[PDB]
Amino acid sequence: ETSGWEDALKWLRENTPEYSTATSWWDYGYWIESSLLGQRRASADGGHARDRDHILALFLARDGNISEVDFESWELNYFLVYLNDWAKFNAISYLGGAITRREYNGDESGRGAVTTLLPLPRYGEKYVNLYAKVIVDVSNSSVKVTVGDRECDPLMVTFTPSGKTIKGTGTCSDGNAFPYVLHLTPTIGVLAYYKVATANFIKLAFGVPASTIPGFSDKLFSNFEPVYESGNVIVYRFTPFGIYKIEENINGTWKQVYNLTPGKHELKLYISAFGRDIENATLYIYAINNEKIIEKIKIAEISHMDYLNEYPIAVNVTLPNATSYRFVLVQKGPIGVLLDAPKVNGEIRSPTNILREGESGEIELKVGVDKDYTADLYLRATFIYLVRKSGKDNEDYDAAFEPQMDVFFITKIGENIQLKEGENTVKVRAELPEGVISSYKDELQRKYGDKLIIRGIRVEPVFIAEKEYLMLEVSASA
Ligand SMILES: [Ca+2]
Ligand SMILES: [Cl-]
Repeated sequence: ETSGWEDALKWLRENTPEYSTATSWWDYGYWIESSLLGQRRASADGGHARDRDHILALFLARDGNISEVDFESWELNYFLVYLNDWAKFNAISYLGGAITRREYNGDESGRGAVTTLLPLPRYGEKYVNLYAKVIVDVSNSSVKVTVGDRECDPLMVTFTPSGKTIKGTGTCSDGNAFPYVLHLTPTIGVLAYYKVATANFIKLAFGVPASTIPGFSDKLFSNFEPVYESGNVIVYRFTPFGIYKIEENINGTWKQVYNLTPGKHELKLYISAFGRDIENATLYIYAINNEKIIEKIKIAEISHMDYLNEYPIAVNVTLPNATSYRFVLVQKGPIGVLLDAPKVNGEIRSPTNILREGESGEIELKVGVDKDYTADLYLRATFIYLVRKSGKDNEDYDAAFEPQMDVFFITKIGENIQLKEGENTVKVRAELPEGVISSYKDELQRKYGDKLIIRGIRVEPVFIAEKEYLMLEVSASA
């Protein structure tokens, strides 16, 4: 009765490191594996809690700059998008701050609600969502959309692979406004309210490069790589740093290549920085033979790169033989996966509020890692809160609540810790400055007044080491 969930999960356990981390909207991943099939491997296996629900939605429901959520700060490795989640997209869009309370579920007089997303499987020259009484007739190359009795005209219709784009009028024969966009693809079509027409979930789930920002869509598919799919579940491998385009100099002309051949090359690299800046990193190409690294070639050094304003990197490299090449970036990032409830002064605590403001104590942690790391250890705070961007107040149905995620390190309490592959134990003395939390919570209140709504304050322990990020792997060619 599974929608591919067991095939996908059961695939992850057999194809990813023992201490990987995955997420799914509303934790279907964890719930399927734990509650339905019985399982545990760490105090956590993915993201949880109502504050991540907000940030997960912010990513799924939005597009462009404001959707570049910092998944790396969660040491995220895999993302499982579930097609069926289209049915909940109204809530997802609401938590993600895309739509207002009214468009979410109507006002006091039951009017206004909208249908953010609606999938239209094919039928043959016709696309139709039986359950919603919607029919899309293209045959003749004009596109006729029937919604119930009415006849409605999109604000726009798109074809993919095609890329064609008819410009509708966004109105119904009812005379009413139909602010919807229709994306059509060989196997399915999707009708989407305008506020979520370019939604990343559409990009991941239904294969529609939907982006109101040039380049974004290419970059995003370099940060989220599909590695497996079953039914309505596609498992993507995240990476806050990837390469969406490799240009090679062929006769003083830059052309796009899709694999490299042994030998010297004059290249141009296009990196996508998803969620966080590139900070003092080193890039390498790893010649790979029989899935065996046979050489590590440093190719460049980026001191910094804006995550909302990348740029191409120039690089000349001589490459050995091997079957494939791996562009890797290495820089400071989070590592480790608590395997038990952290203890403080002997007692058990929450791995998300390890210490209270002002309180000090002896912290103990069982830490698992898939590689040998030398890391520092900090107490990092993470504020997740909403900021009402419309409406007279929080109850006004005009209200839409834009979710934010602020993360700052408070104090280093670890130092050159030699974490070795497998399980580890780390006892350390720590103290959380007096005021650090209330201080920030006051600065937020000062910036946003009543438009604010704290959803979750976290104070957790994080091991930061130099870690390798796989940006892209190409193949050796003739
Ligand atoms: Ca970016
Ligand atoms: Cl972080």
